[PDB]
Amino acid sequence: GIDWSLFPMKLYQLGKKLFWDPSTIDLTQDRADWDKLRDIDKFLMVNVTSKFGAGEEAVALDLHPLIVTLVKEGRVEEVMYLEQFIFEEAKHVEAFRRFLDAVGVKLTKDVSPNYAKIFYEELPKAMWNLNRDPSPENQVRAAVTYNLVVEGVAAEGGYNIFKYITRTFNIFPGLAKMVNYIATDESRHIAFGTYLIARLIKEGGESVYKAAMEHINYLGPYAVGIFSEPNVPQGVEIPLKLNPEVTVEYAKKLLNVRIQAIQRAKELKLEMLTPKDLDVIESL
Amino acid sequence: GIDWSLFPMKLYQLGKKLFWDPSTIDLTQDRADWDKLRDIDKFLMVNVTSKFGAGEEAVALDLHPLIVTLVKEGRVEEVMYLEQFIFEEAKHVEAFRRFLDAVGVKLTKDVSPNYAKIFYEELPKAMWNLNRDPSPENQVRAAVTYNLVVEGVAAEGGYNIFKYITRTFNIFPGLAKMVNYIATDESRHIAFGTYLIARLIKEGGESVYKAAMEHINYLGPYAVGIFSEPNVPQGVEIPLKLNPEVTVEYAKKLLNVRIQAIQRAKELKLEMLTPKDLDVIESL
Ligand SMILES: [Fe+3]
Ligand SMILES: [Fe+3]
Ligand SMILES: [Mn+3]
Ligand SMILES: [Mn+3]
Repeated sequence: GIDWSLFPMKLYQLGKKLFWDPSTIDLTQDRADWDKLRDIDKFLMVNVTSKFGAGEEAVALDLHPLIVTLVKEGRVEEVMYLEQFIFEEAKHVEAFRRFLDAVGVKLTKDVSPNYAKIFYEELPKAMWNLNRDPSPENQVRAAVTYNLVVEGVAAEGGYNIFKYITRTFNIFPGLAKMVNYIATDESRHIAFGTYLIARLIKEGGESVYKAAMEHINYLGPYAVGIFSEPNVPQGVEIPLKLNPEVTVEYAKKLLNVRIQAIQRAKELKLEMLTPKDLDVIESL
Repeated sequence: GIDWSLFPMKLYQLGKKLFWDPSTIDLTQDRADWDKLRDIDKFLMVNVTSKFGAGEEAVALDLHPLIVTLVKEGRVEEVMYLEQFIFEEAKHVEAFRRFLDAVGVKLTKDVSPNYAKIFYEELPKAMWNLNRDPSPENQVRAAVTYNLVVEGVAAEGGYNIFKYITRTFNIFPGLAKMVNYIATDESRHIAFGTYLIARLIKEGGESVYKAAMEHINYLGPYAVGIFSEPNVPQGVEIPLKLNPEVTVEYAKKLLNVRIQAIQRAKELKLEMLTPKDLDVIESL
């Protein structure tokens, strides 16, 4: 009794068409490119990649209450997509772990408080609050946290950091290929979160809409502050010629795009919804 | 810092080589074959397939505490394989759900007490006891339950039921293809459970070995009784010419094979371990 015309199933079949595996990606050149990086460049690299490895793992693990919530409500279509969502997240964890393994590399809170606030406090709190009370308001706060904030701002802003480094120095071709594939999966993740927040709001009314706008405003400063957390004492040089103002500015603009996506979710036609309507990448 | 020579990573790369997706399997003939079944045959079919759909979903969901336990212990290799394990389980849920959807079909406890004892009481109890106390004894009881019992006896005995029906009546070619692929994944699931029980016993001593033997003996009668639970009042005819004694006898023998696998796990060389040493299917 599956409705294949539902929007989650559209993204579900898309995730199957655009399937990839990080074990088929050669990291030989990436290992050679590791020697091209100075110590302050390697620190910046480990900083971001480990926050990706740990963040994607936090999402893959902390998303268990939402899936249990939806299966108790008998929403088989949305449960089937979250099962694809979770595996893709763990697939992203493998991708970053294979890169760290290839370069020979074997979360402080004290130097990264914004990152810890999101992934170690606010993400597990919003998710495991569903075990306490799976209300529509807690479900929209969960969706806002892991999807629009963790992925829509933190992950997407991280992608911008990787793309700048790979094109500026012509390094890490395997990682650049990984980020493209990861950003493709994440495109469907944002669309499902937009749809999910749309369904909760259209079924729960103004009470659900307020909870989404209050939660994303509350998380906003921490999500943007994630990109103001380089390594330790800075030093004289900026690693890998990054522009700190543009990195932070991009996240702020991402945050506003996610805020406006909640405002547009009130009046959104869910039945005629297609991935192209949510600007979803439909080709690898 | 991944050890690719470890036994979990061997099965991990095997799961990637032997990857399959149930959406590429044609069920057109299966829908036509549904009309070949009498009402008592359709009931038997829905009986087993829904217990598979619900059982595989119970395993995919209730396995969250074990993965959280292993990541807190820093066992990255075993966590990476459980991530493949969980997705394959949800992939099995999709396979059975696509078959039920193709045949147009849209767990009673009262008529299936043995099935409910395993999947609705003993499986969630052994798994969520890790959240209470992730001791080595609780970890081996968890492994015995979901792996050696749920998969080694219940799932494997279910496969025997499907294979008999498909070859006796020459029906359901899509389902027969699915069961072959599912039984291939499950081959690696049993090997990892054997390895995991072996590591816990060799690191925990006699206390862990006793917990594994006490738990599988306690679950044994319920696992075998699962195959003594046809539909409702039986009637005059046996559905699909099944032999009830041979179906039950096969499960009993499966149970003893799993018991002897725990006894052999005490003296098992884990470093030289290969999939062929655990009789793992290595080709599709
Ligand atoms: Fe994502
Ligand atoms: Fe299995
Ligand atoms: Mn991801
Ligand atoms: Mn399975």
